[PDB]
Amino acid sequence: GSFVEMVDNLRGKSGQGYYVEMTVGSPPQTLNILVDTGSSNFAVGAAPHPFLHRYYQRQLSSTYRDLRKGVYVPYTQGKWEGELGTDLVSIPHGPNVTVRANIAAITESDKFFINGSNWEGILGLAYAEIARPDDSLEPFFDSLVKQTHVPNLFSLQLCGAGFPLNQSEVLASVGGSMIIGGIDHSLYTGSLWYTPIRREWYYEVIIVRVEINGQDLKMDCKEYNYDKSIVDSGTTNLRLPKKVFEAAVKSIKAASSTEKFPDGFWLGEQLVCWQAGTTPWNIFPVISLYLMGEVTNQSFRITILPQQYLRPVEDVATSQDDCYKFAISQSSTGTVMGAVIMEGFYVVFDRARKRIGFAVSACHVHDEFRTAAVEGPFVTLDMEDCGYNI
Ligand SMILES: CC1(C)NC(=N)N(Cc2cccc(Cl)c2)C1=O
Repeated sequence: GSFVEMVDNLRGKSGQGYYVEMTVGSPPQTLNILVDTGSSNFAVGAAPHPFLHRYYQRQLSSTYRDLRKGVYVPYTQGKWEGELGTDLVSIPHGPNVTVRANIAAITESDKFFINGSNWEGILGLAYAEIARPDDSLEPFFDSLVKQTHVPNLFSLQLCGAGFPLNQSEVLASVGGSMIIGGIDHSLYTGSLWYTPIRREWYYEVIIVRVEINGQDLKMDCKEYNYDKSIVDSGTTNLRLPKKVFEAAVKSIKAASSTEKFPDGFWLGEQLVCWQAGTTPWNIFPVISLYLMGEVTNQSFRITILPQQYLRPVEDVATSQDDCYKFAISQSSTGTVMGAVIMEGFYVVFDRARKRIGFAVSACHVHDEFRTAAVEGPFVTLDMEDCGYNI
């Protein structure tokens, strides 16, 4: 581990997001910022909100610059409106550099800020092609690389605790590491395997095969990437295209058939509980996603355990039972490898080589009989046909 200053700089959890501390303005104003590889805007609360105990105050920053331009960002359940400007930004537990970057000051929001999440802004780490209002608004990481010597690369280790964290425990618990400009070898075990970034906008990848406990899902590989497959720390669940979700849930139900679970559980809406310490991890199958490799006709696989796709949640009775929610959901926007999947691996976003690396996380939750895995190489043909074209 050569980046000790950035190791353990993250806090949070899959359900509410993982955040890193940042400072904006002069004198520096400290704010907790959600790490999101599924968006490209640096946006911070800039006006009083019932869920924010602090926000960016532009009138107190001598280095604030007004861009005189508004920005509207509508989501499926969320929405935030802001005013564009620039200011000096720093990451205390990151590279020792200060950069002038675009900042969307959020003045209006609907279902954006989460109560008790402890974050007041969002750091979009994806490419400018999806930046709002348009690709002319340079993303924070692009500004950082253009203004300093920081290598064009960042790596994320998101650490799920494996059990529910109460409001006090989640504030004192290390949620992971965001290494800016490098790779820290103490955050993973085994080898790093790289899959090509298919196109620079979202961090898009290509899945070429899916297995449930070693059993091939047998679907046309184009269905796994319809209409795209992305790595997104801003999304909690592993999201799969409707047809893939239906085939996967049917296979997972069949592998776990010794126990019957209510439809509400598979819909990811209701929790299931077991007497303390008796969660039957062994009846749930491991899930393997094969990704296109960097060598022609070569692929590799990442394997996650139910300890990754079953999300720990506190029982509505706060009892001593260990309870979880099924963290796999259907998508109408393609495959999304959310935080519950990223929690099993150390993920390297090598923007300089247009590739994403995967390695077993040193902090992934497992039991004494099974471990998450990243294995290769596998002979795979025509993987270029697995990609979806509108
Ligand atoms: C592409 C998709 C679904 N993934 C995201 N991380 N975001 C950004 C986002 C939206 C709503 C809430 C959050 Cl925390 C992040 C998106 O809109």
